[PDB]
Amino acid sequence: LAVLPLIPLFAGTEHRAIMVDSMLHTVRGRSLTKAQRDVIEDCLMARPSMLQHLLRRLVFDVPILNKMPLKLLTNHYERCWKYYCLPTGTSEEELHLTRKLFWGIFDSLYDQELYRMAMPCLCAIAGALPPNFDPRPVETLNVIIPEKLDSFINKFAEYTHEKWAFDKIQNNWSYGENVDEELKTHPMLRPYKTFSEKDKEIYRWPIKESLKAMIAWEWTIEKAREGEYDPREGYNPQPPDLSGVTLSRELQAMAEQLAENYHNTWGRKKKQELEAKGGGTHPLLVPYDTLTAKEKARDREKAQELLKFLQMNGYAVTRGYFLSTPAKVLGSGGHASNKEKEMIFCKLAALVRHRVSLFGTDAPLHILARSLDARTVMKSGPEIVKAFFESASEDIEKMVENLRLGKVSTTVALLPVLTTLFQHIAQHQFLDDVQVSCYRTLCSIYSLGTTVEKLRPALGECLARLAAAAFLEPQLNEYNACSTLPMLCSYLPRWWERGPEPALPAGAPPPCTAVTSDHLNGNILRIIVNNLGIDEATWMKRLAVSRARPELLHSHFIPTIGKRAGKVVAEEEQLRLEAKAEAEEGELLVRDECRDLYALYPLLIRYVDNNRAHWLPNANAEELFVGEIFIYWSKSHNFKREEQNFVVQNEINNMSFLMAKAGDAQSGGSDQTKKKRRGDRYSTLKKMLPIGLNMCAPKTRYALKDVREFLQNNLHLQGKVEGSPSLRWQ
Amino acid sequence: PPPGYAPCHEAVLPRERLRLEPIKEYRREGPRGPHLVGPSRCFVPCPVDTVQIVLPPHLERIREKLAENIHELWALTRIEQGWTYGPVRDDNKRLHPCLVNFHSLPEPERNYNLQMSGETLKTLLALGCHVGMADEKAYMMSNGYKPAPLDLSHVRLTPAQTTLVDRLAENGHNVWARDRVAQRRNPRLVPYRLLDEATKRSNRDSLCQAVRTLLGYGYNIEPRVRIFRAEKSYTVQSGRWYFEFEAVTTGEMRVGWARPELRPDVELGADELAYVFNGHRGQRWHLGSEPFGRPWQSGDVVGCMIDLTENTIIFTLNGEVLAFREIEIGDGFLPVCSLGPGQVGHLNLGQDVSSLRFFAICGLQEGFEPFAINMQRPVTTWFSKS
Repeated sequence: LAVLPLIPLFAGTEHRAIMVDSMLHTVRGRSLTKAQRDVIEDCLMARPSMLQHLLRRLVFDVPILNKMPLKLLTNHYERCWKYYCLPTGTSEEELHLTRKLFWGIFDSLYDQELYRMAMPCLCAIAGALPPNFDPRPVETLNVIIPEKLDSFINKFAEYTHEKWAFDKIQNNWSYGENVDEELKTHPMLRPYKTFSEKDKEIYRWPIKESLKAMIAWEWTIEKAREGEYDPREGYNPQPPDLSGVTLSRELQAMAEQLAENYHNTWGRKKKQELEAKGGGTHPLLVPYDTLTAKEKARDREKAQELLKFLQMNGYAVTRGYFLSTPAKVLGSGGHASNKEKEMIFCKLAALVRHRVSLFGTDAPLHILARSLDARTVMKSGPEIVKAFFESASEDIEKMVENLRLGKVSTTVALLPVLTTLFQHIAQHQFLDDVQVSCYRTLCSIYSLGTTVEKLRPALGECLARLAAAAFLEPQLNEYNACSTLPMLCSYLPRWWERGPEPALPAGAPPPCTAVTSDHLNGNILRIIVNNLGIDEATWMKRLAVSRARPELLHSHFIPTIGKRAGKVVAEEEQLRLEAKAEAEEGELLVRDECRDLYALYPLLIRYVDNNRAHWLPNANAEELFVGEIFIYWSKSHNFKREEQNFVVQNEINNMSFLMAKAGDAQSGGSDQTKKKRRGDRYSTLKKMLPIGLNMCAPKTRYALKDVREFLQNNLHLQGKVEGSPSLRWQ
Repeated sequence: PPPGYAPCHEAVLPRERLRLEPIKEYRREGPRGPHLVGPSRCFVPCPVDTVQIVLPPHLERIREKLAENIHELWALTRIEQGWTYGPVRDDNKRLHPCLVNFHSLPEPERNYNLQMSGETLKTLLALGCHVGMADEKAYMMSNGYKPAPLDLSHVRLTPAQTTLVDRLAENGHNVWARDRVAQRRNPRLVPYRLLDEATKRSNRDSLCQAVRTLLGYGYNIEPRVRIFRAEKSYTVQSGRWYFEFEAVTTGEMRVGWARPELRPDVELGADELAYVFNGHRGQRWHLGSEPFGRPWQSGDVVGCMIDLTENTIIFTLNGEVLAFREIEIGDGFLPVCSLGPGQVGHLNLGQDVSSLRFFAICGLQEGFEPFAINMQRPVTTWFSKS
């Protein structure tokens, strides 16, 4: 019947406490899993904070988890931690302490992997923050307080009588023979000096048990700083303002912990009392972290009263976010222990911790940079394996994550690259994983592009290995490493090589051309025009592969470098792609009564269309108010090739293995300089073009249905309109 | 007049020149037309401890050494101009006994340096800023005395050291402000935060010479909004539309379309009633921020847009398409601008000649209509009143 609910707010939060109690019964069985679904979906529905108190009970339950059903509760608490993290982007820091307790669960150790996944999610929620009861009260009566403190206990007990009396005076209580509640009088409302010492002990006993609990925990309590509504019938105490005292977070943790002591002590006595009666339970008989903070407050007010009375007396009193990133540094120490394992079942926990680590990297202060250095250290321990292994692949994704940590903003790590360079010399002799380390080093070099030189010279030696003779990926990695006038003259030699079109050597020099794109940071712009000639050479290669795609990335680097004069010859090249696509569509007409082999040519032509995207200069078209419009006619012809049939789907197949709209701007030119503004005032040819679009429904004859060249521009606008009709499906 | 006063001509004491302004003002009359402006900006400097806190004598002696080297730097500051060793208590004479080593100096006039340097370290104890012993404690032919300091040009100073030090110079300038409170205007009554930078050059050269002398000592130290709604008559809700937001000062603009229904009390776009983006950050802004585009550099005109039929809101930056897609029409829509206290908008509406650069490049191509194609009259506007 609890499945039916799945289909003010505080009462509903109490019902959440009740469903959580049923989960405590679950902490029949499959049915109890359905009740877990009830609490889970109830958590999905959703105020949230009371649910985080119930998730504090589920946090202590998570501590209990490392029983498996309680881990399932931790999983629902994890998806809830993710939804709440979405709400997040108070007790949340305590929830982060629950995450550190989940790290303790990792310390405790299949199902553990999924539990590590839910722990990865709760840890992600803590990262959003960073942007069968078993009481154990400490032995106290065996503890011996020093006698000098006892005279102070006389004073705090005196204060306790001052407060117990003053609070009765707040309700106008006064001295009397007997406890008549209606009479508003109580017998004990008499001055603290009147007490026999044993009568003072009635106040003292919990207090002394508290100080003995402090000494058992070896908390320091020592001399330091110097110490410091009508009046009613009866004794009239005027107690010092302890409430205005403000405990430090150390001492606030101390108050939370002494309150935890009153909780476990009164709770243990309550449990032994119920065992004496054969009785059931109490609402407070739950672990102290499980408690709503207001439930904690009932003793927290007392422990705070004690520690604040101490701070008012000025005694030193001691136990004896970015800090979570420091806990990640402790995780780096545990990673050093994992390196000690690397010198040779906890290692599987190290792998789950590696996944949690990459996930922590996704979440995003010098200490974090220290953690980046520790990441370089674990990267070195992985480098020892370079020259389960799937876990090492997880460590590799964690290495690209380390590059992301480099993207967030000692030098010894660079020396590991210098060792890496020597390994590249072994590649001259012919360990692909070391090349993958070179790839993560390349992405990390891009992280350097977001913002020891001798090792870079060793990388120049790796460029010499690139000139020494699969390898194209190493060339792209080198181009990423690039982020030198002899290299510029060598780039001129690469331009001479561009004149030459052997092609694989041009792939080898392509990385050098991308390095020239790095050199853009003058003469470098005209050199970028020579690089556009290199793009003309790559197009010469495109007349009939993936290295040309990395070279297309270099064409995007030319887009950074983007002059019009090269775009006229580029217009001739795009026209070659258009005549080629038309010949291929004519081959499809031959198929009607072939093109799939040419679809790869359509893919390289699409890379040329990306090169046209690099040309995106619409302001130059505004200046035209010119051949760019004819290029628009060419791209429109390519759109007509898209309108044909399956060949574009074959280009989608080329996309699975791995434009025209800007031309519409050129169509505005067909309407027309200032004359176009006169057309804005008109509110020219565009209506006739719409008539041509009406003709398109049934094509140069439609232009003849109408200055014939303007009708042809209306026809390109008509095919563009039918292309927009194709766009209507999207 | 006989009356105790000072002339307002002397009110030019801080740094600002004496011009005239129309008070507050939602609309300055700029050259291309009426820039929207505002909403305006605006105290007495005070001494602060520092002095209640006290450095340990072991450090304060090393501070006496740093003060000695700094006094030698003052000797570099003076003696090249024309000065010499030996007694003569006047600046005009071009001779002064204290142009040298601390032991040689009078042991009251040297305190004008050394003890004051202590205050700097006292101030280091005041900020709570970290200031531990990072390192163990450690040539021109000048006329007369020739001091020979180990070079202060070692490690370059951390920017945090320069900032905290400028705070220190401001603090001492404040205690000096109390010193001139005992002296109706004075040359530097004004706090260091608001006075001409050429005057700042002295206090900054002092704080930085002191920080450098500490660097040679091995020491180191580290630590409402105006709206512009369009008139409700003008609420377009039928087909494509457009407007050009020329912009001056870079800043907290929240330019964009918003419904006539909107309540002014909310800053723009927190409510369902607005669709706008910030003038810096570049984030688009509705029901709280999302990332969207580059902040425009100063002078980089906005180009706001609204598709209808296929309802959409598009943003541009000088024709650079960058938004609030798939919006429902409700009532709507009006152009809306926003200004943080200093910023200056310029939301032109129609008159195609007034548009340039940013208009023809994109908006005209997409069939969008500027407002004034419908409007002979200037469009009216509604700034919020404080």
